[PDB]
Amino acid sequence: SKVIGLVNPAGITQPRRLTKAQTGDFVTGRPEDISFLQLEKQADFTVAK
Amino acid sequence: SKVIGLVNPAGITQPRRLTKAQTGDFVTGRPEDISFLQLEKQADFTVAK
Amino acid sequence: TGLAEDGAKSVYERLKNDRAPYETRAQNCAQYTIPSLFPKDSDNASTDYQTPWQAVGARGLNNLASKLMLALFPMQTWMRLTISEYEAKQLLSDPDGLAKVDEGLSMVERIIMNYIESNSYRVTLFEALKQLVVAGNVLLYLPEPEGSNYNPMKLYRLSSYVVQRDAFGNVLQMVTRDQIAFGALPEDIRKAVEGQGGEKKADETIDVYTHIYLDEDSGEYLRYEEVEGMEVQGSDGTYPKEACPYIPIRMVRLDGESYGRSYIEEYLGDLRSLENLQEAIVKMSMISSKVIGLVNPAGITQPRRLTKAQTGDFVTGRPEDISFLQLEKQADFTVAKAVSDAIEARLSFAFMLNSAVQRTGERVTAEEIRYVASELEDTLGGVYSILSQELQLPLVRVLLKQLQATQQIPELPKEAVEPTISTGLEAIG
Amino acid sequence: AVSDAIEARLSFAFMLNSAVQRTGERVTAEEIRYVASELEDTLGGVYSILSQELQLPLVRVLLKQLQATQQIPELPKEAVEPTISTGLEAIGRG
Amino acid sequence: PEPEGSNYNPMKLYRLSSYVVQRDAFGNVLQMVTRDQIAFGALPEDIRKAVEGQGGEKKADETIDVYTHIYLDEDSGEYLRYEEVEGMEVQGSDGTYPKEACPYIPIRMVRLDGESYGRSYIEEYLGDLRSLENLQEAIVKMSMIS
Amino acid sequence: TGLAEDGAKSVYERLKNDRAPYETRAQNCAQYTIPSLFPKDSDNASTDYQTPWQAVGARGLNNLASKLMLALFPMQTWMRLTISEYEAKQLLS
Amino acid sequence: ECFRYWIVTKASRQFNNRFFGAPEVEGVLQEEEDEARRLCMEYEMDYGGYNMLDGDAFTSGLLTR
Amino acid sequence: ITLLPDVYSNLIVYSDDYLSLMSTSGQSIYVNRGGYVYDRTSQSDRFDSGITVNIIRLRDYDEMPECFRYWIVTKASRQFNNRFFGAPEVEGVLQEEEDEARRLCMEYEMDYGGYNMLDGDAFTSGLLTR
Amino acid sequence: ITLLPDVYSNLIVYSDDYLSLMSTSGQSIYVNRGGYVYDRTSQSDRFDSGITVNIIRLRDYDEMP
Repeated sequence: SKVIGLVNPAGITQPRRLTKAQTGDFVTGRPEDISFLQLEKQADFTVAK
Repeated sequence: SKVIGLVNPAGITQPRRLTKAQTGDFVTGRPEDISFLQLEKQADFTVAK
Repeated sequence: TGLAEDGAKSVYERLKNDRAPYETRAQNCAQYTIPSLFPKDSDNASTDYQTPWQAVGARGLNNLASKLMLALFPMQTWMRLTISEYEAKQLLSDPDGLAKVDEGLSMVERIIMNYIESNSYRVTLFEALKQLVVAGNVLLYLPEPEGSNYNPMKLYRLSSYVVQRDAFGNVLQMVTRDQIAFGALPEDIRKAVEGQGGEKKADETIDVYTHIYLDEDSGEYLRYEEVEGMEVQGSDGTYPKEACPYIPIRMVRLDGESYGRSYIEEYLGDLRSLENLQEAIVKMSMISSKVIGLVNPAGITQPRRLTKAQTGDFVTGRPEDISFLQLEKQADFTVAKAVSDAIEARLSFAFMLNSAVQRTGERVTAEEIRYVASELEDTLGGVYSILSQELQLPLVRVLLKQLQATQQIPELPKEAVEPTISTGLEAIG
Repeated sequence: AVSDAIEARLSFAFMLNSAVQRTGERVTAEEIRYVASELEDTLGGVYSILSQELQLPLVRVLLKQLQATQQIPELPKEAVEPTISTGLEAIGRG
Repeated sequence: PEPEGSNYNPMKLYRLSSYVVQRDAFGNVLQMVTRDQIAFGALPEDIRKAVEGQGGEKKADETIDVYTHIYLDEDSGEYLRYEEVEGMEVQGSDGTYPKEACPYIPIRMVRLDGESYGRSYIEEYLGDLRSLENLQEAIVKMSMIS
Repeated sequence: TGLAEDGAKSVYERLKNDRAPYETRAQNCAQYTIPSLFPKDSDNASTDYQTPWQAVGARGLNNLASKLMLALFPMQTWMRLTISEYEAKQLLS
Repeated sequence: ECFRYWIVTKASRQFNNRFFGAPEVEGVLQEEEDEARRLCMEYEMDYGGYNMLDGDAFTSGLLTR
Repeated sequence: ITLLPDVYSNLIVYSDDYLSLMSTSGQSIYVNRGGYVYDRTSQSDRFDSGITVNIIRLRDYDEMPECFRYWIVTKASRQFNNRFFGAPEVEGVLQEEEDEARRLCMEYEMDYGGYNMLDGDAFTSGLLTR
Repeated sequence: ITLLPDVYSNLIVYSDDYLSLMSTSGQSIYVNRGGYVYDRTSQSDRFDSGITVNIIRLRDYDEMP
């Protein structure tokens, strides 16, 4: 339950454009550049549960 | 909920033609040029829920 | 003269500052639930109240008022008058005395209800319940009945009236503003305002303030009506606390606050989240419901041929050249909708939206009123327990004394003239 | 998907038929009271509001006109002009 | 209308465009006027002689507007009714309606304070109605392209 | 005669300007539910009221009016005449 | 300034193609011109500030409610 | 930042030091005509009381973040090698070095910016109110 | 760590030693302008009572792990 946006430094997308832009605003960037940190323990959760 | 149109800068497509065009208007561009920023946290959402 | 020393308007304007926070909240609750119900003071006759993006609030507000009114005022008798402090001599002996008074008390109650329904009290009471849910509180005033006339009870919105309370919770003073046209003024008021000076047209609107205050000398409540700073002579009168026809009713009481708070305000922070989520969903669909043909410039296909050609016309081109702009937020749509559904279900039980038995009611039934009543206690808190006690009982007291002078009272022994009153569920059986 | 969702909100607000009243081939007092209760569940209280503003005045005017046509056997005006109740109490025998 | 005997007497319905009303914040009616355009031949006999008494030849198919104004008398709380044709009051048409029993029944579905008129039930859900209008319009149009 | 001093002609005109927002609302509301119920002043005999793109408003408007009529005005009695010659003495004596 | 750089780096690449061809200089200037072109696009989107919800002609009327 | 016009001339100077001139809102309405700021939407280059805009202003090589200094050098190193003594062996290395230099500078940019999508965001901040 | 201005001048020095300045929490505001610490948001290069920032300072080849 924690949001962290992992911006790929080799990417073109810059968070300053994303945060300042309003809803439905065209922003220069690429979707693969933006990613989010995720907990990978899916197998560990099902065995623990 | 927030909509952000991530336009690939290397792409042909320009947002000016997209916005000015009426409904059912042919606009020079490519579909893969335009993309939208999405929150990809699905594993986190399902484990938290 | 105590509180009335400043006047009726000076105290009214002085107390606006305390009323202002409650007005702001009441407008906010309205904005997300049927905004026409509580309108802003500035807005009038050209407002075009915008519908909320979410419809749970408007549906929930109507449901709570409908459910409350069913339990609060059932079709069957909902008032019971009981006698105490002398039942010892009346219960043990005199079997005939008990039968006579019970019929007599039943005579009063049925006559009371005929006055309620014939005078269109129910239609005004339902309006109060809707205003209680969205706004903090409402004041209900019962004017005296004169002769044989149809006199609807007068409800006052939170903006119209003011009332002051201490930490104890009793009413210190209350002031009410009322807008009446000069032509519509009664005989006493119109002659007084004309004596003030000038000529008033019929369409001209003036404000009247009725101040009800607790003088230091005695516990009686004195009320006076003033027009443009001068009191009309016939307005002055002294009323006891129990028999005051000016009834301020608060749904959610807080210690040290003169005003109640709305039920919705606890969920208003949640309808705000629901409205934002539903606002984006419709706006995303508005983007989606747009046709843009993305022609690949490196392609062969030219839109001039496609548009000019008739149906079933061979046109030189390639299908891959033509493409259409699409909204890509598929993952974001399902997460936003998933949260919105969870919020809606959360609000469903809060507003009593889902109830299978309550959905189908063919007629009013004694057990059904109790079942409606029980649900208002299991959920929704104890508003029925508290709001009705602040509402139903004072209406019975004030109406009883007003009608008792007008109505004929037979020979009734000792406490039978003034029986103890039970309301709500506890009077159903 | 969105248009269907919007339709659901409007269908409930306008009381679009869900076999609530379409079922049945007869009109009875019980069905009328069922609709009267439903009209208070939704639509705020327009059934009550119209009862004061439409149902009540309409009776009062016709009562005066019908008074001239039919002479009430009882001379007193109260018997001539009885108090009028136009709510759910009017629906049904009593 | 008045029963006027056993003859058939239908209720007359005035659309919001036809009539007008003024109210105070109290909710009571101050003054109100209804506009009725009726052909000269179809005019009532009392109205017909008034128009003829006014002067000027009128064709039968030509329609003359009639105004029925009821207002509170400032001296006494009684409704006063009169009709005017072409700015001239109809003689003998003047009458004092009984207090709070005038045959005109102004009706507002939704009552708002400080507002002389009333609002429809649809306007509460007009927005959801027009949003559905936009969505279904595009759905049909996309089917037209296909 | 202060209210009628201008005459019904003038008082109609000034107060008509008050109802101008309301007839605008009704026309806008009608445009989406059924354009026929509330038509504009200008259009007449050649209107050709375009159908709404959604029929929910039309389907709901007719249903709403019908439901009201059944409860408000059925064939059964819908006014109750309650006699009270006195407030309490009528039944006693 | 974004466009002034692009014009120069485009003219610089054009200069050696036509008149005096240097293979390694062309290789880099091609990459540089693509990078310069990309930046001028980002300038235009930042300058334009185009909005699909309210900015555009069509959807703006739809959202008004 | 506020650009102030000369009260006598009434027009602002758009000097070459101004790398970029953009309006704070979504749509930028200021362009250059004759070296002076020009309002294209208003068809007027005469301003009164000044304007509020977003400007990128040129700085020296110093008065720069240190993380950016190596990227400036590494890019300039590539061109300088390319223009005068173009050696493929060193050119390949510098291209790899420049890509790492850009990666670090973006890493600096996110660290410096501290952008928050929940509360720093213009749109989303209003939504989080409860 | 705090940076204190000169009492008379009210200016802090952005020395060549300082490899980076960043604000403690986020959205770093202090930037170099003319060799002195400049607060871009407040548009003032004059400070009093000092400022609290995160500093990377140069060290020798030694003193490094």
